[PDB]
Amino acid sequence: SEKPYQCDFKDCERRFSRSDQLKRHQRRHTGVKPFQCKTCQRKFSRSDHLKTHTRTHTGEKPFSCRWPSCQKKFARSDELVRHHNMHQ
DNA sequence: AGCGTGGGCGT
DNA sequence: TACGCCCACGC
Ligand SMILES: [Zn+2]
Ligand SMILES: [Zn+2]
Ligand SMILES: [Zn+2]
Repeated sequence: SEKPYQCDFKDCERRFSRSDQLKRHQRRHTGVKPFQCKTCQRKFSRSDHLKTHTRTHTGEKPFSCRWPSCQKKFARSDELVRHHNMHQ
């Protein structure tokens, strides 16, 4: 695995396989937040994170617990992972 | 718990 | 370039 896209910001040595991945990373250095919620006007570094953020406004929870008799559901897959882990 | 926000990665 | 995921830490 070769990673030709290197970060040159001070004290950073991160490198990446893709240019969009590098550019995404560099936003953590610059504080740039190109993506704005049209509901609450909060701004975000990443479009995918804006997308899941917007679910906060609708209560959309596409990830349902599969445990018998459990009615819990979640906005994000990782919430469901943590929840299923908890059921054990 | 709910979700911000890095990491990774596919298409 | 765009769109979209899963992983998983931390508050
Ligand atoms: Zn960097
Ligand atoms: Zn919002
Ligand atoms: Zn459950």
